[PDB]
Amino acid sequence: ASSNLIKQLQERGLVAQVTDEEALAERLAQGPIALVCGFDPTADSLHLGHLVPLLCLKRFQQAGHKPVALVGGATGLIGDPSFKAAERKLNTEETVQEWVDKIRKQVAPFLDFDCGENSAIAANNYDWFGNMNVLTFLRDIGKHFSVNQMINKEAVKQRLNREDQGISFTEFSYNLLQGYDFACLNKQYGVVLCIGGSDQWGNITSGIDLTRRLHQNQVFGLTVPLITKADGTKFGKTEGGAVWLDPKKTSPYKFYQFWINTADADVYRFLKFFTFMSIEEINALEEEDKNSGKAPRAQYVLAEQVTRLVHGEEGLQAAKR
Amino acid sequence: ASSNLIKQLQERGLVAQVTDEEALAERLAQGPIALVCGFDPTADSLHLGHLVPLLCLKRFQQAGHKPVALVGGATGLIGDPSFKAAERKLNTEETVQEWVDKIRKQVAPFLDFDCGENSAIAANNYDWFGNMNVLTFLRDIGKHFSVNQMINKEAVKQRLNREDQGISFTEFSYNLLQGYDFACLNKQYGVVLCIGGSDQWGNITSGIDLTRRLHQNQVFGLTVPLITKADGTKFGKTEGGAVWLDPKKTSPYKFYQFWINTADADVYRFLKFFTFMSIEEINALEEEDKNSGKAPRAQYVLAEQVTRLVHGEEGLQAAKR
Ligand SMILES: N[C@@H](Cc1ccc(O)cc1)C(=O)O
Ligand SMILES: N[C@@H](Cc1ccc(O)cc1)C(=O)O
Repeated sequence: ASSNLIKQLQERGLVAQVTDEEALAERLAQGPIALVCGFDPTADSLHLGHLVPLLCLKRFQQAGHKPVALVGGATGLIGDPSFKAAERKLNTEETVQEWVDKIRKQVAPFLDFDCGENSAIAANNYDWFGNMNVLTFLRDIGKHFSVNQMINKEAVKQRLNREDQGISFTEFSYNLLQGYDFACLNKQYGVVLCIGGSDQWGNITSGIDLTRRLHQNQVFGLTVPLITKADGTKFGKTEGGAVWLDPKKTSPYKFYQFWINTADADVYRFLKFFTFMSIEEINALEEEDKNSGKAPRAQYVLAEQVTRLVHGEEGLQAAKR
Repeated sequence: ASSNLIKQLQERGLVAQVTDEEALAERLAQGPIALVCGFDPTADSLHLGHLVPLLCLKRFQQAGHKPVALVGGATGLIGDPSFKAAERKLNTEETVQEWVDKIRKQVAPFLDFDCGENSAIAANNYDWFGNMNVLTFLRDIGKHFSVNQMINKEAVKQRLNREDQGISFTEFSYNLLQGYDFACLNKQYGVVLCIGGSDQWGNITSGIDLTRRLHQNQVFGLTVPLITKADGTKFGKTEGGAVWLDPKKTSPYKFYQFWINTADADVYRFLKFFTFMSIEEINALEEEDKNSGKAPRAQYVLAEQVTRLVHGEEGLQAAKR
């Protein structure tokens, strides 16, 4: 009884929030849809913080849907303030342009760009913002945004009720750029769903509302949960900084080691978030570790699964030498 | 004892607010400065609501300063929300472009464009916003604006504490456009003072702050009072709408009639706001009307003075036929 995709992702604990779940589930049953997940070039590589949303894009593709991997060539020149305590550093056009190509190439191996009509599409919002006049933006896009609504958006609320956290007009405008990305992708590729990290709810719903206002099309949003560790410490954060997906920044060996170090309380949940093993197999593995008087083998399984996903068979082998 | 320009305008009741009056008065004594007053093309003509600021630009020129008359080819495509209850209507590029030339030509006769180094300059902010990329605006200008500060700006405060008054991102951004106009004019023409209507304080101070942030130059602002009538009704507002400065919209005859109709309680104050008669002469005229047992002749004087200023000798003559 293949209940449905949203339900199956829910079992994995991968659905934080979703707009009109009933309507989305029916839409998904109608046929393959185009969906999008965006990634901003805040560095020359993505890191573990972007992995769950990325693999989730792959889960949709495996269910027959078409993933659009958007790299923020323009949004990365603005900076997303969503649930951020401080103003992000402004990078130069030259540097972000370079980071954009690096990230695009890093994302490609994760998706299938050669499987028929549901083949993946790489997008860059610099295509439409890169040369958009400011008056056009303020009028054609800005007229549809209520500042009253924008200021009580949870993602930036804390930055407004400050005494230690302010927000520039630059980052405050980010919500309109991402909102228009949704409308623009709906118009050109028929994208009707946008998924993203948990801090992306307000940016996504702005896109839903603007697509309705501009094109009169109903689209949807779904956010994945922010990954947490039972010990309350920050996931993907180590003494040496982030765990990068780039083998030249974080070696496959070090990556494999990061996963081996997973706590017992997190490992089964992590198997669900980061791998494609069935729920049935993960539960059986949990039971197996419970009844064996052996070291749990879940950490080894997780490390093996994610390392291969991220660095392929070659990376997995480099992890043992 | 030519005390000083700010003082003399104060005697006329023409100074609503001024930034660092002491510092401005000393700067004015140093020599002729370039100053600016802007006008947005919200119609194909200016009206009585723009007259006081316009003549004030002329008062500065007569004191030896250089007036820059800025017409908002770009700002008129956005709309100033300052102390406005509702969102302004968005006009098309074609229409505003046309209104811009009409207004520029209407303003010219009021200023001297042929008197040496203090000759007037006509400016249009469409020159710098017309083709400015949105990313450039948001980054190079937007980074210097605190949204926390923008939202408690008096000019838009009421639009935020609503239940009957909201504000679009479009009009909320207007403050940055006008603020940059000041910085841009300071950089190219050395403009160090901006004057404007009373509702312009926050737009002007944003320009002062941004000029400091961008060019590290100290500039000043001065607003003229919003004209009021003793009977509490709206000045420049009639049954037929606005009193236009365009003779084809409001005939010189009708214009002269508007002034003749001035109430006794307003006429002496209006002589100060709208004419170049000395304060001494206006006071003597008030005394004369007080002691004559004749109809006051102040209304006739006012009508004659302003009609000539706005429509010249030809207009004045057309007012008697
Ligand atoms: N704002 C998203 C990335 C993103 C960028 C542009 C988009 O259109 C969508 C998503 C993030 O910070 O993860
Ligand atoms: N905002 C002013 C007009 C103006 C426009 C642009 C400026 O740079 C300055 C002033 C008004 O509404 O009267």
